[PDB]
Amino acid sequence: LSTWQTFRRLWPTIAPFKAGLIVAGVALILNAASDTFMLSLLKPLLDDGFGKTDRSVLVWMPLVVIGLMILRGITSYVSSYCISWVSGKVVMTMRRRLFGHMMGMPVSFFDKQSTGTLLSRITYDSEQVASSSSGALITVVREGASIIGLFIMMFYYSWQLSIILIVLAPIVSIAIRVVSKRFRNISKNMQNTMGQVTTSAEQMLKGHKEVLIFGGQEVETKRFDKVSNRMRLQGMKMVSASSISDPIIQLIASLALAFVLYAASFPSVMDSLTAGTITVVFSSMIALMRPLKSLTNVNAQFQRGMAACQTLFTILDSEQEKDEGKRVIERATGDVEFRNVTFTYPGRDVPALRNINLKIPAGKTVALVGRSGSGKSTIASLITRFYDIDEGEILMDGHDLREYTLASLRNQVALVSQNVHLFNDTVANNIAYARTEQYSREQIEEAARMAYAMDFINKMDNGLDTVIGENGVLLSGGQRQRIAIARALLRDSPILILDEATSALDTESERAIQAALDELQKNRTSLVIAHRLSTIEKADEIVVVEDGVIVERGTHNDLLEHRGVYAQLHKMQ
Amino acid sequence: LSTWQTFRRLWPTIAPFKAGLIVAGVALILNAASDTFMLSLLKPLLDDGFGKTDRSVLVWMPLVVIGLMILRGITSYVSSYCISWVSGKVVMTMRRRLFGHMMGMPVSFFDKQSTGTLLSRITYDSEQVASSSSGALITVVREGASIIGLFIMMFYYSWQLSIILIVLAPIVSIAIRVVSKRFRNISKNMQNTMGQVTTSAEQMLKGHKEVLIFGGQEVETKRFDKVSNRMRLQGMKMVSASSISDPIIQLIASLALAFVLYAASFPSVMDSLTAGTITVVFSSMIALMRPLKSLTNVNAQFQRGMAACQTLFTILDSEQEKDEGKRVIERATGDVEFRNVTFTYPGRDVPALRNINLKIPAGKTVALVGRSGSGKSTIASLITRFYDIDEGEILMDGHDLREYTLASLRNQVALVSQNVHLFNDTVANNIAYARTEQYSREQIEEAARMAYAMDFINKMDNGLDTVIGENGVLLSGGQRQRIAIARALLRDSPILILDEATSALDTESERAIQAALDELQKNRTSLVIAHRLSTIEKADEIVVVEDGVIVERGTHNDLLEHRGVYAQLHKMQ
Repeated sequence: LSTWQTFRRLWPTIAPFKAGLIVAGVALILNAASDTFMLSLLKPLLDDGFGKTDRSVLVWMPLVVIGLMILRGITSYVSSYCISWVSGKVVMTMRRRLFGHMMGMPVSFFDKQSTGTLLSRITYDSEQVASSSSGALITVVREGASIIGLFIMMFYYSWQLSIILIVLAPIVSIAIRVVSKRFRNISKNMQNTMGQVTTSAEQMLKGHKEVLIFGGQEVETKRFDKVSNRMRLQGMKMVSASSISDPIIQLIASLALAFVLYAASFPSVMDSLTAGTITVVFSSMIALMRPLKSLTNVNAQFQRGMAACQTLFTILDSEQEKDEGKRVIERATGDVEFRNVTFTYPGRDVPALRNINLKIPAGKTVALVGRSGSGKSTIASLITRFYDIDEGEILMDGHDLREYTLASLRNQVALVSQNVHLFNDTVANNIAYARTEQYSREQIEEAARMAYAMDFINKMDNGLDTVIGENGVLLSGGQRQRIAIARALLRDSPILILDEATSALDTESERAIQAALDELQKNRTSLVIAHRLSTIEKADEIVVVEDGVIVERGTHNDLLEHRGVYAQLHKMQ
Repeated sequence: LSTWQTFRRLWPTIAPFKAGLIVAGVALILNAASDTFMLSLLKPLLDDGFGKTDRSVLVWMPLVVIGLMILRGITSYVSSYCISWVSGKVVMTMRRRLFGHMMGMPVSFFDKQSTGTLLSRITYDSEQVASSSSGALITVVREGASIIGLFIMMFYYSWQLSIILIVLAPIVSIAIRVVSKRFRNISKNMQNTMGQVTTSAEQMLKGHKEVLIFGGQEVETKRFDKVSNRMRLQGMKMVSASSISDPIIQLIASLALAFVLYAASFPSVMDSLTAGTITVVFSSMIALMRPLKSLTNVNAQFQRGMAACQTLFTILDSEQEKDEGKRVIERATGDVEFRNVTFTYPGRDVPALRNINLKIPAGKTVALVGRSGSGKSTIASLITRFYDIDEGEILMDGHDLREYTLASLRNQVALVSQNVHLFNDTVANNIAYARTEQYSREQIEEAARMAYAMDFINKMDNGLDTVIGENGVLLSGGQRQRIAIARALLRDSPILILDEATSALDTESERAIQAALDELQKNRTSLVIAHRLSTIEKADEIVVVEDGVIVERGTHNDLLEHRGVYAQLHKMQ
């Protein structure tokens, strides 16, 4: 199939490191030739060694054995290390490409499955692919070289008994196969019948409810007696089938061996045959069995690994973010407006946003009121263009976002929330993340102090250079709120979205973040996903979206006079 | 431990068939002696055979091989068949005892575990126990006899190189173990560190939502670059560790072999050493490895099987139905009375029935109305005594049922419902089930005809002798209603419990079952779990039980005048 073409597809990666593969191949060939020579070592030990007197063969053969193990160990280590080096480099390159492509695919991808299996894809799948390919190569080369060496050793050493074996070993195998298959079929038949009787016993048990109420407990025992007798008979037949199977293979193999001996008995091949020369020949037919099985399984292993590589490449090539816009926006000082916006969340046939009309005035803040799942976060998601709207237009400065570059637009929006991501880095490199080459330490410290986020930083191990993260020094919810506020204030994002916390923190923590938000952070065009009524009451406009449709719009007092859904919810609050 | 005492507890079962075990043991010993002799066959083949000329050794040795393998096949078949016979008989006896005890446990037990796992207990567990014990015996005897034979062969054949081996081999095994363990420890350490770096990558993936909105996608790539480099280095170290463990083991074994050869080199043991006598000695140390591993695994396999036997015996001995009553009731012609009856269904903390009071007049029927889960079937269950009441008294003829024998009491109750159990037997042996020695065929046919259940019986293959069941000729719901009605009418049970169907069948089937029920069946003290308002309207008393309490008592018209819950349900119906 095309599984062997997967090697050609991977070749542009493995080929640059060909030396690390040539060394491994040479080492494996040397290993095979160090094992074949060991097998050939037997004949001098018997014919010219142990026989007659110890004519220095017995004092020199162990030295050869020791040297040959030294060679085998060295070559095995060299081959394994080189194979590991090339596999590690291939895995590293493939992981790099996969990740670089992976952090450019639309958020939707990461919603289809959780991040847990993505780490599996980028960690275990590449290791599996490289391990399977390396195993295929290290098996084919080594076992093929060993088989060739063993066959050469056979033919050189009294080929008369070798040419027989190669014409006799297969046919016996075929015969063996036949017998096994036949008897296997018999077993299958019995299994089917067994199932029936088993079901009968099961029915018996379900009769309990109806055997106690009548005068049972005796006829039931007799019927189970019959069923158990039948079960025992069937088990006996199965065991008899297996135990008449096995000795047939044994006898066929031993008959083959007897025929080999009888053929060697004739006075035509004995002349080139001695006591020691056989011990290398028959031992070859003993050591040859395993390489053949490895060669048979090498194709299955290769196919499995390289078919995993199929999905690993399928993830590698796909569609990415449609950054088909071309205009570049700096310092958005216009109006964010929703006009007949209809959107269906991926995975949800029922639309989540329907003809949503919403204007966010410049310099003013709006509070978006609604229940959980009402669609009051999908609006922000569309603002950041994590999902493209199905119908309508959303515009800032007067132009729809699908005609804007994704880098420029997203640089205009900064979100602060209770669930913010902290990269494993210094606190300063997290305040000015991705823009550390544009802002100085003084600006970072100014932002941190102005966002009321210095007291918890000046008390750290290294202050603003502490390595922070979730796999390191872990910060509290208020602390990460403050750090995100410092980041957003430093970046000076014209577009602001806010997800207010659903729970109140400590008095010191709440006092600070509240001061930051109100006095310092919120001075721009803000869209607040409000949860506290105090925040709602201090907003220039209130919008109450309801499961896809906004019901009422206005100020807090105006909506209270309206006596709508907002008034009822505020009464609840 | 006591796992070896499990054999003593099972001995009263296996011991009666000792001959089937003695034959198996003798056959296994003969198999071991046919393998040891086959190994000892090598020396004449090399020394006195293949060497010099073929002095009739080469034409007689294959005959010995053929005869020995014929003996091996015969003895293997005999041993396996005898072991299978004794195992099958033990399994049959244990299954019989288990089932006979199992049909005596109160319904409760059968509610704790579904009927699926009970069939597993009575089918697969006993086979597992017998298979494990038989494997333990067939391994210990055979492999121990083989080991003894091989050691005798070693000591007889040039003991000088045998006494060495049984000294060097063990110490080499210890040394090998040491090395492996040490390097294994190293691997473990790396794994821990590996985990950390893996989590880092996973963290980075979860940063997707926070990297697109800022000017990332570059520093992220650099961080993954560093992480991937560290991952590759750690994988390299792991492979290096494993690839430095294999060669050392190999080298240690080869050094042991070289020391053996050097020791044999000295002119003190060579005199008894010949070319052919050595192949038999070293081949023994090759064939001896597998029996040792089998002996090591014997105890583990035995413990596993005989610990499964522990739970199989735990089920065998337990509590049964409390048939502590001694008085016998015939033809119950009194009243069924519930007085302050409070009962908690097993597995439910909240009580199922609470101070339930109820009178079932002699010769009259009562319709007990309620919703699903209201406890409208637990009352019938208590009447049948599938469960014992926690407090209160339920009595027929004037005496509580815990003062009555369970056989006599349950002969006074016959339940007809839509879900009735049909045993795999003749239709007549189901009409007069468990009482086929008391009623003739004429009575069975009379009951079947009188219950309007003959038209569907006269049209079967053999009429009233058809083998019916759910694993055979399957009957319809109305047909099984009719067959249960015929059974109850034949038994002439004074007390009736009727569970009316929740759905209407065909017009012919409904007409027959309804006629049977009303005209013929219901002429006794009846407790009806009514579902249709028509059946309720022709009842002498209506009871509405819900949530362990009775809403109202009275007749249909009286309850309608009461304007209670029954009136509302009748309006609903």
